[PDB]
Amino acid sequence: RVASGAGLPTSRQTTIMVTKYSEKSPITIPFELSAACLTYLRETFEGTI
Amino acid sequence: TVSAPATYGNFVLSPENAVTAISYHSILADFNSYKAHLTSGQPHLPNDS
Repeated sequence: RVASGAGLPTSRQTTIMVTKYSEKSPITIPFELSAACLTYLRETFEGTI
Repeated sequence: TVSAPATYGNFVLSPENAVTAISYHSILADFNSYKAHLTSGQPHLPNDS
């Protein structure tokens, strides 16, 4: 604020309080695995080379 | 009383057989013996796979 001449009006604003709300925006992405991939990953046959 | 084999024999793919199975969809058993005879110039293998 600027202190002014006694005849000019003015205001008493020292502070004001303002609230901001968070804006939500989720993201997503898929990835896919085949049943054969899961079989060979999980069920490790002793088997061969 | 006759003498009989006590267990099943084991047939194993060599790593060259892995490469050629993946690439050419085919196997040549005893790949390395064919290889060594072919480079040495010798026409007869001692036995089969």
